[PDB]
Amino acid sequence: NSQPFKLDPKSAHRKLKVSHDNLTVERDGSYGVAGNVFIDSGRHYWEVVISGSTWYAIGLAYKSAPKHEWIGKNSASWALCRCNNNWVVRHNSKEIPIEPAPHLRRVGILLDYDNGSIAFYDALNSIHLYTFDVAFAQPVCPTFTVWNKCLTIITGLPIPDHLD
Repeated sequence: NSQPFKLDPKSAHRKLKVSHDNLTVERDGSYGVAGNVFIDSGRHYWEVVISGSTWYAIGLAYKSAPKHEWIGKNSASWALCRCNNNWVVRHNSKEIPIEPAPHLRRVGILLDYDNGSIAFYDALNSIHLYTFDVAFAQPVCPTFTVWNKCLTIITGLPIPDHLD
């Protein structure tokens, strides 16, 4: 098992609604919420289910990233971003295009903190999307930004064999 965590409803933008169980975040502009964990070792896998949201960003941030600055427009933030029909990854304000299978519904995030990688997957189809190589300077927390509809996180997952 990798690090189990929930959304921290205290980290959540006033324009977001975090659910009772702290696993879904909905919109009622960097509308964001963090995982309630800082990771500074090991390998960790979690997924996000996307219920038809056309504007969102899923990723990781140093503590030094200010609240709701989590869409990869600084040096402390890495994010997979849907921008309507356009999917990019963003770190340090660099927008790097990716080409997912249409109707990307379930996204895998594999953080290898020790070896210094953030890998994004189409978890449903077992397609690698992009890997960030990082020499992590600080602990990182998962981050979720959503502009419409909702996201659901699944955490504490084994590192799957159905990916590579």
